[PDB]
Amino acid sequence: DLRLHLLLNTSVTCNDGSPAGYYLKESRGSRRWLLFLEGGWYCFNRENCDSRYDTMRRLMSSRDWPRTRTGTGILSSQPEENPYWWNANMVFIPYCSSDVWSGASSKSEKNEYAFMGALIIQEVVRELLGRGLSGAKVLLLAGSSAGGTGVLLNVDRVAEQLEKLGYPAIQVRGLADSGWFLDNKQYRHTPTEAIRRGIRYWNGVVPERCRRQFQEGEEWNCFFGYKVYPTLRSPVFVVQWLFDEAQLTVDNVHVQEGLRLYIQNLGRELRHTLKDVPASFAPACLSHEIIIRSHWTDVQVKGTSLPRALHCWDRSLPLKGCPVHLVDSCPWPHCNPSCPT
Ligand SMILES: COc1ccc(CNC(=O)[C@@H]2CCCO2)cc1
Repeated sequence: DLRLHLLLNTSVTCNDGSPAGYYLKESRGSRRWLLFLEGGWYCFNRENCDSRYDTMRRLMSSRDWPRTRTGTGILSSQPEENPYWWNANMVFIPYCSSDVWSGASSKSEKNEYAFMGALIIQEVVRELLGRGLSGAKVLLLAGSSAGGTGVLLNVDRVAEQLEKLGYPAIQVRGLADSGWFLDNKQYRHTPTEAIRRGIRYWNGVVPERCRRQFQEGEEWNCFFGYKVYPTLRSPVFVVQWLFDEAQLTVDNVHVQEGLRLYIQNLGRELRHTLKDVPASFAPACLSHEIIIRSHWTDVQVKGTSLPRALHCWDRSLPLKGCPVHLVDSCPWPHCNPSCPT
């Protein structure tokens, strides 16, 4: 069980003004810290956010959160479930800002909702330092779906924050799961308009080198992995199914020659954007998310599991028998026999 702590700085809030927070399970014999960002889409205007508040309120408010949560997958403390980091200090950060972890805007008389995802990450890091993070050797910032995009937008800011506070020995790294999307043509028209409306609504913030490349009005580009990743300085491992279900939903895909070619070309383009990503894991499967799933140990690429590939990454920071770049070449979902059923 990880235990809930609401933030001590109560001006850092979920959408509705209630305090944000984190779940923690300490491991006093370990100098490794894992901070996981939850996902869950986003909202981009008043009417859209009001609908979310009616039926997805735990993603907008801490008022109903439970006092504990079970750690699963990479957050499990059991060696049989988590061969990678079972002895680490475990942190789960709930997503209650609906801004893909980018916002830095308070509620006020002109704003019905607060969007403070980027500040929530900073405040969690600051309060953990007094609970033992000051002694860390590695801080791994991990996240799934919207949280995986949030890793890409925030890992370098966390590195900078710890450096400016006087902790230069803590190595900050990122793990982005199912957060790597393509702004491609759809199979059928109903696109990027939602994320363009949202960044304005949230006052969203993107990494500094990427904002300087794309410049004003075009910062929405930095929410797409293949465009922001080359600008990052911290080490980042990318996990992405080649046929991701949230990608295909937005593409209006639910088999004739036209659809076959469409699907095969999506997998080829995805494989192409990962070619110069040295630490990555990308199986040829139709699925979404993996790292906090209990059976995340099961899938393999070229005979290597995801927990093994992450261990090889730790060692690298080429190794005989212990690879770190694992991308499937076969062109159709579930051409890899280890795909989840
Ligand atoms: C075809 O164009 C798209 C395909 C997939 C998505 C899904 N991803 C998101 O909506 C957010 C914003 C960007 C990163 O995550 C969005 C547009």
